[PDB]
Amino acid sequence: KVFGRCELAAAMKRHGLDNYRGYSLGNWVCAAKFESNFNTQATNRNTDGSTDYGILQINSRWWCNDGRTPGSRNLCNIPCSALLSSDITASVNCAKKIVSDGNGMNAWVAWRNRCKGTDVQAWIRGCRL
Repeated sequence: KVFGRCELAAAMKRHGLDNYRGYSLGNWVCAAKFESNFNTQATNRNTDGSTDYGILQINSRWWCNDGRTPGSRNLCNIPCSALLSSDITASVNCAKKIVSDGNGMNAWVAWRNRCKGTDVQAWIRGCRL
């Protein structure tokens, strides 16, 4: 499924992600924007032998598992495919759990430099809610 700026802002609010542990929607949208562009289908691949599924992209080796990743640990205790549900609730639930290890979002390549050091308004400007 796909999530628009205000749709995602409303969903992120219903989930309690805005300012969650300080992570404002600007961080979430900026990250999701270049990562999957607010999409519950955009998947990515890693050479180590893993794959990432979920709107915010979640690797099936350290964050989740899909049952096909050639050797995966799974720290979210959740099935990767579920991160592609029509509701961000799946990924937000695992994200709200993963963002509590110690590294938080200091891993996602997009947020790491495109957001963790840029701006957090261009991803919310407009959805003033």
